[PDB]
Formats: sequence, structure tokens, C-alpha cells
Amino acid sequence: KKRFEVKKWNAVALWAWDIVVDNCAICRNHIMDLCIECQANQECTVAWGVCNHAFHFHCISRWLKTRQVCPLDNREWEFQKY
Amino acid sequence: NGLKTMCECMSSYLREQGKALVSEEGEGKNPVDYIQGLLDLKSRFDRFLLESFNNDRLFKQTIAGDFEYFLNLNSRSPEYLSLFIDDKLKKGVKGLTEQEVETILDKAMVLFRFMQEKDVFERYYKQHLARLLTNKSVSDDSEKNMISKLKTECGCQFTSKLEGMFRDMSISNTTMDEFRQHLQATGVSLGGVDLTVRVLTTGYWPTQSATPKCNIPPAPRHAFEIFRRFYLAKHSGRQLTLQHHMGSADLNATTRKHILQVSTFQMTILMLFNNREKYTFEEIQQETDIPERELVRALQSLACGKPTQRVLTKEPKSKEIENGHIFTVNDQFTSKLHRVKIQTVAAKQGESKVDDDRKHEIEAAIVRIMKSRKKMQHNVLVAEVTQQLKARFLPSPVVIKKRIEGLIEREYLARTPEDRKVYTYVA
Amino acid sequence: NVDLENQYYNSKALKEDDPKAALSSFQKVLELEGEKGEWGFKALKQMIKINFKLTNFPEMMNRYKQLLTYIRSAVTRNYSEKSINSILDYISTSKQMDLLQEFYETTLEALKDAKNDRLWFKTNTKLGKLYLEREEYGKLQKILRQLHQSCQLKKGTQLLEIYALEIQMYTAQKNNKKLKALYEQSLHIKSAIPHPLIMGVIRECGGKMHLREGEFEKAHTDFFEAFKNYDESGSPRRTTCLKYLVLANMLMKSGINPFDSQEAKPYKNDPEILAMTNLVSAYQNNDITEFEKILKTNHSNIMDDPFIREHIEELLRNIRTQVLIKLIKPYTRIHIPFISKELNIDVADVESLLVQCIL
Amino acid sequence: KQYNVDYKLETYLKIARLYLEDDDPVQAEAYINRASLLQNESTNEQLQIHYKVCYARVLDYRRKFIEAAQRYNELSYKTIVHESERLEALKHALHCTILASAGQQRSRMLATLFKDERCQQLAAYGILEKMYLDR
Ligand SMILES: [Zn+2]
Ligand SMILES: [Zn+2]
Ligand SMILES: [Zn+2]
Repeated sequence: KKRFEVKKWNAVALWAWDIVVDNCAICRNHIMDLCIECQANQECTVAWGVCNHAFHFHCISRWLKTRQVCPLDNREWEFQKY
Repeated sequence: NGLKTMCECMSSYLREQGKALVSEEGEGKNPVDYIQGLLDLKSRFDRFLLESFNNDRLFKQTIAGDFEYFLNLNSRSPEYLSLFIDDKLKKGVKGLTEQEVETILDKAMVLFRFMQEKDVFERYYKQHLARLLTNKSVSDDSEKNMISKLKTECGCQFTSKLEGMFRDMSISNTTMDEFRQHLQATGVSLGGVDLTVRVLTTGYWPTQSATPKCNIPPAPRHAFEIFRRFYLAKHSGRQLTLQHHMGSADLNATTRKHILQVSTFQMTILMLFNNREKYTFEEIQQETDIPERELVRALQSLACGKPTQRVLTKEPKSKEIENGHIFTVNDQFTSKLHRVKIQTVAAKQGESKVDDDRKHEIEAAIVRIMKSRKKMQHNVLVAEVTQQLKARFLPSPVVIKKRIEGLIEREYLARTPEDRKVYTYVA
Repeated sequence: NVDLENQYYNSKALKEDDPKAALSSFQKVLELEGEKGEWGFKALKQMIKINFKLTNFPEMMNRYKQLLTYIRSAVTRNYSEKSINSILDYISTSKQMDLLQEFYETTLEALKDAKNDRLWFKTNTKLGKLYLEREEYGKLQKILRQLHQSCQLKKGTQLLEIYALEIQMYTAQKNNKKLKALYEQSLHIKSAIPHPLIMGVIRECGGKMHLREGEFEKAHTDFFEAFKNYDESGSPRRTTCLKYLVLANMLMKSGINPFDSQEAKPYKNDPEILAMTNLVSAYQNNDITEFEKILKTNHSNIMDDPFIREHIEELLRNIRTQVLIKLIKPYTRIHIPFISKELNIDVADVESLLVQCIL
Repeated sequence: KQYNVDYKLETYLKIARLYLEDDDPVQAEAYINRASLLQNESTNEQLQIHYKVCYARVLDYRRKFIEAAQRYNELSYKTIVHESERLEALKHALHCTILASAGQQRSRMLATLFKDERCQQLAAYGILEKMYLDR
């Protein structure tokens, strides 16, 4: 017979990905690399989209030179969050 | 041949009515009744346009131009529109017919059409729907219909994130049903307490702060632990950072057993009060991780103006209680009602340098838009502008988008939408 | 209303039995009730559910019917919908088929003469799902025809729901042509607010149709959208969508590792997905021997589906062509048997591949 | 609960060197990647120097040699770093450059290492001298 007993509880959570990102899928190097082209010849930053797809700036730029879609989801790519 | 005089007289009447109804000064009247009057006058003008002129195109465009002339004067109108929409949708008892509701929504949509800057409009939607998190008290399907009709003419991103709001709520209730089914299938004693977990998303829902770490009582802690263990199973790759700002709970107290309604922090305060009497404020604050700024609202809500229920009072009766006000537990049966609730605190708790950063952002955007001039078709300019900056989250491509959208007002960057090929090239 | 809540909670506080004493208290509450208050509705719900534990079916049907006549305009439609769903879940866990359909058609007629556009549609679609669960086709034709007549745009959600229902119907009996027609009809719609499970089925059907037809570009987009929608909703239809996405990415001249996408990274060590993981580790970074070993080591999982089987001949061919192209770059004149040795195939097939590549 | 940047960085570096003790490259690479994510806000330069050292070490241990040699050569010029471990880093850079795959990058780094006068004092100089002229 506890003094107060809990009967209901409407908890609120906030799910987030355990790994935000570990690889730029144009160069197979992690996002904090120089995107291989900058590694050989030496600035280099990451870029994001609406689909939350982090890539190297130079990799996504050279992809967008001839293409206009995100490499992973194959939909229209536009810049968001630098 | 002689309708010019009537047109001029009605335009002057519209001008005087608009300058009377803008009321940038002399405020003080009730905002909700003011907005109701705005709705009434707009509907009166709509009725005049329809019934007498027989929806003539000339009169329609002239009244549209009139509305654009006298409508831009006010600034904090979208907040008023969102307030009116929330008020109408909250209480559907008066006018449950969907036709009147959808005509009101059509009026709101056409009024929003003549206006721009929907970002503040939707952040106000976020503010009103944050403080949907409580009991629904809505129609749901009407919200779905209005958001669908808005998305038909608005597009993506914001419409998709509101669709994410609805999808998140629905998937949360289905996951709750699945967890209840799992509890029924595999009986757990600690599952005797009812759990109504309503997990949300982080990429779409608004964020308040990092939230405190208020201690959980043993039994709710174990219940949330078993829920966490279940949720880490099934689909993996995510964790649950339980918050404490929002929440609804009930508690059985004292003598007839009365059911009280508390909101998270009050529950933990009472649980700490339970195991031992004669508890002072510093003792409570020492081991509950109670907040600092938002603590003010709850501290002056548990006393100092309570209703006739009078569930709990403090012996240091004063307007301010700094450090050493000793609290005491008392029966205080008073009211005979068995569902005494302290929800009234929600009806009164809502009341009551970026300069250099914004200057730097504006200057950076302006120098980027004039200086770059590089060969772009539609997106490589967005790449090179963020390339030029050394630090990120400073670009914020949304500002580039709005700059290039508003940059079409004259010759420069006024290129053909149908073929977005020539963009002054490298000049 | 003061004594209303007190009496309702006094009747509730029994909580150990129901010897008609709580029922009489609820009847008195209804007698003192005013004009269609939610307290009366919840009292009726409580007494109905507590008397489910005490059988007495005829009174169940009678007071359920009176509750449905009460819900015409007494409380916000969300509360009534939630109560209906909860009572249906409560009565479905104990089977009780006969009273189940009795309740179903009583609800159908009650919503027919009550509000129809927003409440009868959802109940009718729930009945359609329940009747699909029983695969008692033929009469479902009548059900879908009456639903189609009722809905028939500014009704995107309803049209998407009925499209999903009829797509499930027509894929139940292998009606590929009608499935393609329905997929096109749903594609004509450009504005809707789908359920997290409804869109997934139609996206899967469209991806399957694209894969079977011959185009291997839109199939990946459709399957990826289906998997993204399936990640939040459901679980049975998760692994197969990932497998089909992997196959689609296989057939379209490779391009970006599908498992490198963050939305599907954790689904790598699942035994049902380890075959696909090894297949993508072999196809990328071209390797004939690893691909052959992975194919041979798992005949059970790979060479048993009616869709992977038809597309392993298109596969095992692009990899060899890529190997030939990579090896032929530095040389200028070579022996055919030298190609035969590394390509691991006879000389005649080497000549066939070479003539196809040259042509 | 978040403690501080310094504590997380030092624990990451400790676990990374412990991994390198028992040649575990993948976990060390993952932890150095999270350190890469969290290092842009760090304030202590000694932690940055140790981070560069362990980054070069993990890059060398991952069988990738050209970039490891470049990182070692860059680290060999640090003023705060004492001369003894500067010479150690230069020796590691020479060992990494010699043991690599022939290419333009190898020749460029070879010439750069030959230009430095400190490498003359290094023990394994004859191999460098023979490598420079393409013997
Ligand atoms: Zn990259
Ligand atoms: Zn780069
Ligand atoms: Zn994408």
C-alpha cells in the first residue's frame, strides 16, 4: 500500500539515428576525409539535402555537374543545411 | 458608360473601411473578437461581390487589387489567422457540418494566398499544436482535408513535414497497440500500470531544449526500462531520450480516495513527499533535478491562487518562496469530487546577441549574390556560394533560395522559368 | 457535472465484480444525464465492456445499437472513432464470429443513416480489410463496387485507399494487366495524405511491375520509396523489399552501394539479408569467384523465389562484361584462351561475349 | 548527460591506441571518425597534436601509405612538438614513403623528403638516395 501509485503515463520520446553518418558514398571515405581528390592534392566540407544525405562537397558537386539526382535515393537533389 | 462614379465611391468606402480596420494604434480589444469581426467583414464583402455583381471578373480583380492595397498594412495577422483556425477546430460542437468548416477553411486559404511568408505562419502552427500534444480535442479528418487541399497548391517540404506529423501520430498509436498486444501475450507484472508511450520524431517536430533529467520513481522507471528494451528490439538503430517538459498523469491520493491530475514534475514531487513527511524546498531541489526558468511557472501554480479544490498548501503562505519554505503534507479533503484536476495551470502558465549574427548573415548573403556571378544553370551557384565560405551552417541554402526568388523583381536574375539555361552565364 | 462524476466513479470503484449493481448505477447516471454528455458515453462503454465478461449477448446488441444511434452527434468524431476501434479490438480478441458480423452490419447501417462521408468510409474500408483477411472473394467484388460508387477529385485519400484495396485484390489472383492499370490510375493522382501502410503496397506493386516489364531505373526509386515507407510501418514486409531493392540496384549497371544508405545500414547482419550483403560486396569491386561462391553457397534462399530466378541470367553477365572491359584496356592483341582462363568460361562463350560487346 | 569535449576526446584517443595495440583497425577507424566529428570545436592544442598523431598512426595501420606519409611529414614540422619525436615521425614518414606503390605521388613525396636536410641524419638514407634517382 504505497502512498501514491502511478496508473498512467504519456511519455514523449525523440528518436534519432544511432549513427548520423560515417561514409560519403561517392568516394567510400568518411565525411571528414578530403574526398580523395583533395587528399592527393592539397577547404573541403560536407553537404546535406532534404533527404538528410551527407556527402563530400566536391563529390556531390562533380555528381551534379552531369546529374541532378541524389546518388542514394535517386530523387531530385536540392541543397539544405549547407 | 456611367459606372465610374459607383466604382470610385465603393473604392473610397473600401479605403476608409480598411484604414479603420487596420487599427495599428488604439489596441486593447479582444484579439479573438477582433478576428471574428475581420471574418465577418470579409464574408460581407464576399457576399456583396457574389450576390449583386454575379461574380463578374472585372469586379473580382478590382476587389483583389483593393485587398492587396489595404491588406499589407498589418504585420502580425498570420498569428491571428492561426489562432482563429485553432479556435474553430478545437470546438467542433457548434457547426459540426463539414460544409461550413470547409468554407471557412477556403476563405482562410484564399486570404493566405494573397499573402506570403508562410514560414512564420507554419512556425505559429507549430506553436499552437505544441501548446495536439495534449488530448486531441480536434476533428482529425478535417485537419487531413485542409492539409491535403493546402498541399495541392503548396507543394512539398513543409507539407511533407506536416504529413510527417500525422504519420508519426498514427504510427505511434499503432506501435502503442502493438506494445499492448505484446504485453497481453507475454504477461509482465510491472506492465500492470498503464503505459501510453507516444514516441515522436526529431527531424520534423519542433525542439524546445535539451530537457532536464528529473528522477523517475522506481516502478515507472522499470516500466520505461522494459519499454526501452522492447523498442530497442524489433526495429533497431535508434534510442529514446525521455523528456519531462510535457506529459499527463493521474495519481490516487487521500478518507475517500481522490484521483488527482499531475503533469510530470508534480508527480515526482508527490512521490518524494510520500516516503517521509516534513520535507523542505531545498531537500526537494537537492535530488530531483528540478528546472530553473520553467520552474517558476509550476512553483506559483501549485499554490498562490488555487481553486476551491485546495489540494495542497504551504505553511509559509507568501507570494515568493526563495530557499527554505518548509512544505507539509495535509489531508485537505475539502471537495467531494473524485476527479479533481490541476489542468487549470495550463490556462495561466502560457502568459508571459543575435544582432551581430544577423548583420553578418545579411552581409554575407548580399556579397554572395552580387559577387559570384559564376556560370550556373539552377544549382551550381548554390554549390559555389557555400564553397566560398570557410565555416558551415552560415550558408543556410534557404536564404540563398529566398534571395534568388526575390532577386527577380527587375532585369538581373529575371530569366525564363520554362528554360532555366541562360543565367547571365559568367557575367 | 459535480454529482455526475462522483456517481460515475462510485459505480466504477467496484472493480471486482458486476452483480447488476454497477449497471443500475449507470442506468441512474443516464437518468440524471442531460443532453448527450461524454460522461454518459463513457459510462455506457464501461458497462458494455464489463458485461462482455458476463456474456448476455442480446443486451450487448441492443445497447450497442442504442449507443450507435447515440453517437450521431454527441462528441467529437475522434473520440467515437477511438471507442469503436477499441470495442472492435476487444470483441475480436475472443473471436465470436456471429456477433462480430452482427455488429459489423449494424454499424454499417447506423453509419449509413448517420454521417456517411467521413465515418462510414473508414468503417467500410476496415470491413474490407477484415474480409480480405478471410479471402472470401466474389462478394468482395460487390463490396468494392459499392465502395467505388460511394466515393464516386479532391478525395485523394479515399481514392488511394480504394486503389490499395483493389490492388491487393488483383494481385491476389495474378492480374498483372489490371494491376498495371490500377497503378497508372493511382499515378494520375498528385495530391493525397496516405497512411504509412497504404502507400507501401501500391509502391511495391509498381516496383514489381516495372521490374517485370523491363525497365530497371524507376524500379529502384519505387522500391526505395516502398522500403522507406515500410521502415516506420509494419515489419513482415521489410526484408523482401530490401532484397528486391538490392536486386534492382544489381541490374542497373551497379552504382552506389545500397547498404551504404544510412536508412538501411542496421539491416546488414540479418541472416535473410547476409546473402544480399555478400552479393553486393562481390558485385562491387568486381570478383567472379566471390560472386559464384555466394550464389552456390545459398541455393535455398536465392534459387527459390519466382523473381530472383528470372534475373540471375541478366546477372552473372554484366559482371563478366565489366571484367572483360577492365582487362582489355592495356592490351592490344591477346589470345582467346587467355581470356577464357580468367573469365572462367569456355572459348565459344568467350567469342559470344566478345562479338556481342563489339556489336 | 554530456561531460565535456576534452574527456570524450581523451577517452576516444585512449581506446584508439588500445585498439592499435591489438591491430583492430575498423573500431579504431570508427572512433577516430567520431573524434573527427567532435574535434572541430576542441580548444586544447595538445589534444589536437595527439589527435593528429593517432590519426596518422591509424591511417598507416590501414595499409594506406601515401596519405599516412603526407600526414607524418606535415606533423614533423610542428614547433611545439619536441625534436626527438619529430625525428621519430620523420623516420616513420620515410619508412611509409619507401614502402608504398609506385606512382607520381610516391615520386613527389620522395623528392620532398629528399629536399629536407634533417633526413640526411636519418639512418635509412642510402635507400632514399637510391630511390630518388630511380635505380
Ligand atoms: Zn566523398
Ligand atoms: Zn574535397
Ligand atoms: Zn537523397
